Amino acid sequence: MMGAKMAESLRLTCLACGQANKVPSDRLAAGPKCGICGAGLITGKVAGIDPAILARAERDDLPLLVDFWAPWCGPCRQMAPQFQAAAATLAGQVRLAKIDTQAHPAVAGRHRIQGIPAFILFHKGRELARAAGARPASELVGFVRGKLG
Amino acid sequence: AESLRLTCLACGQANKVPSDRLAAGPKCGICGAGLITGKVAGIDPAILARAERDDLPLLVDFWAPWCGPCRQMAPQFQAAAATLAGQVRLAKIDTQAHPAVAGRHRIQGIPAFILFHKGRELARAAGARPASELVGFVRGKLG
Ligand SMILES: [Zn+2]
Ligand SMILES: [Zn+2]
Ligand SMILES: [Zn+2]
Repeated sequence: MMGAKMAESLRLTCLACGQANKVPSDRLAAGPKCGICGAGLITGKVAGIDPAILARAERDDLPLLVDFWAPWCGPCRQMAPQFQAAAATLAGQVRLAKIDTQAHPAVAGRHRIQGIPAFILFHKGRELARAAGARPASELVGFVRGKLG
Repeated sequence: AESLRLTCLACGQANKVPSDRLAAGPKCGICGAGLITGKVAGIDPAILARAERDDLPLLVDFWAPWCGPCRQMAPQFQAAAATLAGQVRLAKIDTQAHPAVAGRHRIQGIPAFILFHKGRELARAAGARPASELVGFVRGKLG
């Protein structure tokens, strides 16, 4: 009879292979890696993900912010570097990902995507908020932090 | 609120868990397996022997893959496990793979369910049923 391990952890989907991983709440800054494919789970970077990974990632214990974008759209192209800067800023608090709605045509209907770039904030399988239209990194960070508060 | 002895259904190790934190995803301090998963663990006779004695009720599906009603019952037993998460832990044991366990539990027909708590048999049922019915039965035996 020994004590059980009671340290809180967060369910994170690996954005590279889709594996459900558990990360100690105190190791968010330790560069944890997926136990299956080795990909960093909290990189502060933007992963381009597919519809299967997206459906899994929406259910995570750490908030997920997704840029629904398409390369033919000028504002989406301009937004890409802004979204990368937001990711660096939000590293450890929110994970950022993007999904090309031209490459993956069924995702738009599933999330009632309207104008693009569209940003949806997910947490534990719920959509917390959304915004659409290109904007500076800091404005998006502010919007996100406001919704998490 | 009290502390509960739970058998790790993976490693067999006796773990102590506060009763108020059963939803906190406690892990076996040896092997690291989640102790309260809300899922069905396929266990062996050694682990079963220990887990019968736990402070949280344990419901065991005695099954075999050759049995059509058992195959049908499997996803119903998984549904029951989700519903009962934190109240009752669910496990199954393959009586074909482990051919002595059924005799040792006076099991005839399968699927058969035995509800254990602190080394006592609380209840027994035999034959496939919907998840809602099994959950209802088990909850009734616990109050
Ligand atoms: Zn991975
Ligand atoms: Zn263990
Ligand atoms: Zn027994």
